[PDB]
Amino acid sequence: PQETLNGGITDMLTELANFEKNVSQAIHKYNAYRKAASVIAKYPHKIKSGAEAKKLPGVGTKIAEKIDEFLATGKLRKLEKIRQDDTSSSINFLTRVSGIGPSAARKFVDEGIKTLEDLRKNEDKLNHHQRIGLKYFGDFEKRIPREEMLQMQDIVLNEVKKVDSEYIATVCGSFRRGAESSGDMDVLLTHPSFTSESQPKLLHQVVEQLQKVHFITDTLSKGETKFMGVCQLPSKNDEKEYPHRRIDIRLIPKDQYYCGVLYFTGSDIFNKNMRAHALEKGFTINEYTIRPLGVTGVAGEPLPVDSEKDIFDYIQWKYREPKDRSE
DNA sequence: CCGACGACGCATCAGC
DNA sequence: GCTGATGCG
DNA sequence: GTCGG
Ligand code: NA
Ligand code: NA
Repeated sequence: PQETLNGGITDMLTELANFEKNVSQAIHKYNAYRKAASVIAKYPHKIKSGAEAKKLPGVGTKIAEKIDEFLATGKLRKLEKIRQDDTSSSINFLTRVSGIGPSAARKFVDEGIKTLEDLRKNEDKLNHHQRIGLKYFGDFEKRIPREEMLQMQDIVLNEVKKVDSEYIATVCGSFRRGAESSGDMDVLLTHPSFTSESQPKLLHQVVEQLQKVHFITDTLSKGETKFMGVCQLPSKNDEKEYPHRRIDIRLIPKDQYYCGVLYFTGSDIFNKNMRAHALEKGFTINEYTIRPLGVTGVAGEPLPVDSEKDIFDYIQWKYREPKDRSE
């Protein structure tokens, strides 16, 4: 549905969501508003009243009332007020820095630190993650065109294979589903020597190599199984440099790899459905394993999984291409 | 009425 | 110093 | 804030 249909309503609900998360620290209200915004955004009719919207799942009495106020007046008094509230709008803004969450944003604003300029003047008050989030503030808010994601994938797969040709690497997320753009890069990594029953350095050796070839530029966090950092494609001598991009790399045991690839490929709606179907078939699926459920509901040992298809076969579902996992 | 609403890796804090 | 809690994503 | 046991 065109954004002109209910974009006013959905924009209002998304703004209310952000204030719940970042200012009121009410995460379940943030998700309530997002859920409302999503079901309205997919509604293929320009809404005429709150009662109409309340028929939708996730829209209740309070949001119906707000929609009535918005349709009648073109705005929402409470949103107008918080928008111009210097403290609340500054707290909400600062959480756009990666590493600054609601608690840090509140603490900063409490001591007069309200803008990117104020953060730049107060480096010693920022931790390592927050300094990187500030350094790449604008780059991190840009989307990644699919052509750049392919070039990024070219580098990851080549360097991974270079370290050890027995590594297996898969770039998941919307990109694997075919998306024309991405917000970041999610790489899932495994190695036949790493199973749930049985090296460190498996992840470090890959991160190191990507740093040696100057693809990974910064690290946000790094442990034995999860890396979160920054990468950047090489710029042709003489062309504008590519923005810096967020990349995550996860090391997963081989016997849990394809469960992980399935989960992190998504979509979220699709996983909810598959997990719903799996239950009504006698199986429980999480990001790690698929396990059978006994007649009293006791989950048994995880079942062998050697491919994505294996998971579909267990639950009597035809294999769906990532391209067809929108829901 | 009133609890669920995602679990978890990593960085860093709070407490001992 | 070690252990658990909290923040963040 | 919404849903539902
Ligand atoms: Na409803
Ligand atoms: Na943030």
